[PDB]
Amino acid sequence: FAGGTVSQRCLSCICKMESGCRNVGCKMDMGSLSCGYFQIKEAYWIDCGRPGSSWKSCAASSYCASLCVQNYMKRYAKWAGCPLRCEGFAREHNGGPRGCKKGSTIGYWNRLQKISGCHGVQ
Ligand SMILES: CC(=O)N[C@@H]1[C@@H](O)[C@H](O[C@@H]2O[C@H](CO)[C@@H](O[C@@H]3O[C@H](CO)[C@@H](O)[C@H](O)[C@H]3NC(C)=O)[C@H](O)[C@H]2NC(C)=O)[C@@H](CO)O[C@H]1O
Repeated sequence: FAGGTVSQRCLSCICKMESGCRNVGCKMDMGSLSCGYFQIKEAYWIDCGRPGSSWKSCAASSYCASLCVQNYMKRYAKWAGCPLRCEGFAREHNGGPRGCKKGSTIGYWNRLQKISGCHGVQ
């Protein structure tokens, strides 16, 4: 995956959690479409710098999508006061700018850790 502050192991786990790390296309999720490997929404894509040729094209690329995640965490993680490790990045990914502070994302983290090789992933 693209490099940055999020570890390759963490990205692999999030990728698996979101789509079994496959180009699964889009799904309507809580009001808007989530697409590709990391199930990135359009707002998330805009916030991570609009990488790739387009939102859906980027989302369908494991590299572009992961770069977006890297940029998103670089932009919001520390700002939101998140633990600068997968637990925080994963929660930010699922809940937004302050997702790591939302009780809502506690379940996401616990479910992600049930994935082979992802328990306590950093
Ligand atoms: C991987 C993914 O798509 N995760 C989804 C989250 O992104 C989404 O939370 C929402 O994230 C967007 C994008 O960061 C938030 O919009 C931004 O909010 C900031 C701060 O308030 C604002 O300055 C930006 O302009 C704005 N960006 C845009 C492009 O509109 C939005 O507030 C988040 N929504 C909530 C309710 O927290 C969550 C939504 O549940 O879904 C994940 O799947």
